[PDB]
Amino acid sequence: IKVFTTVDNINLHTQVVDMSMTYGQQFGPTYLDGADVTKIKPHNSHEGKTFYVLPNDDTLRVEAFEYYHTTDPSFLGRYMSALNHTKKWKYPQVNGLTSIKWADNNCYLATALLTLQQIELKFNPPALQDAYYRARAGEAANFCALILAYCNKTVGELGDVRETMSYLFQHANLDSCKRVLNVVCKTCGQQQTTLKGVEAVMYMGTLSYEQFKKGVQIPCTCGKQATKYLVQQESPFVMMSAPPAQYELKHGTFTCASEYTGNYQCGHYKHITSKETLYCIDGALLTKSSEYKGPITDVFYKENSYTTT
Amino acid sequence: MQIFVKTLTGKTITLEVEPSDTIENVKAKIQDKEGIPPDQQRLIFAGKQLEDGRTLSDYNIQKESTLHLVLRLRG
Ligand SMILES: [Zn+2]
Repeated sequence: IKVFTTVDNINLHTQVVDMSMTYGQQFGPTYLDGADVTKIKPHNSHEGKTFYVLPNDDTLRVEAFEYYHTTDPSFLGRYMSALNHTKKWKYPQVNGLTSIKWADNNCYLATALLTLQQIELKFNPPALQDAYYRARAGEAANFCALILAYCNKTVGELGDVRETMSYLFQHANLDSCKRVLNVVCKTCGQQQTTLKGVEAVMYMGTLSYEQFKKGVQIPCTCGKQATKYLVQQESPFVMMSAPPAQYELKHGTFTCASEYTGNYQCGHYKHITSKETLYCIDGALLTKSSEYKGPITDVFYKENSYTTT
Repeated sequence: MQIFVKTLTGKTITLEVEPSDTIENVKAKIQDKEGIPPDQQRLIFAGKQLEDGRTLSDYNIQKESTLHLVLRLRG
């Protein structure tokens, strides 16, 4: 029979497979839209379908690198294994954003996706561009499976939003992003630091962007207490993170935020978005309020250019 | 050289390190002194996350510097 093999679902390679032998005997590990077909023999119904295989020659290796920007040998098996589950999730539109109904501990992925849909970000790998476009259109199975694969997280595993965003930012073009900080010690003087890319958009220790602009107290190695403050920011967003703590979200002062209810061992994420009012998205669920107080872990802010006075 | 690590509970730990030590070895020493597994540890310096492959010298960590130890979330 005639079948097609692929690594990118764009460039197809015609193969003739013997229906008396398994796919595994002919191609190595083989997937049909996420389903493991290694141990299955070709069915009549398979004729003309596209199958994913592993990158087992130089041509496929090049195609895979150009599409995914990874050479992890296990990346495609992990992607397919994720997709086999994520294709069965539901992706309702909630307040105009693609969310994910609860399944398989996917609250962190739902929050990540909701956040991504509210900040200006361009992916570098074609795979992420394409899947994100479809996910925004409401078909997010491929996007979520790619997120899982890139982050080396299996379906069902407890996830952290901050870590996931860090990983995703690694695969985004944020190089132009720049952050200049100053640390002032009354004994030692002033020290500027410049950060580029991911380190320019992420901070762990306070949720408040305003406080970071005004100054946070940190130890100096001389033993005094120095003040660290933000001198300059060039980025389309910033992410301020801290261990989950009760925090009031005020309409109009932030883009979106993550809420974590639970503990270090066990917990749940919700998403808060600042629109005409504050909306709390919990998978398929949506509520609204004029104010917000809860255990916030991550806050996202709009940015373009900031220079300290 | 010595460094300090401030925990979520506010406890300050003292570690004997070298600038050539990787972050993985720092997490190993933290596990030796506290039991917190290296998989759960996330080390922060002046608000930036430190990655396991790089060394203390790569992040410009001098003597008596203070890191913060936070934990990964399980959402
Ligand atoms: Zn000083």
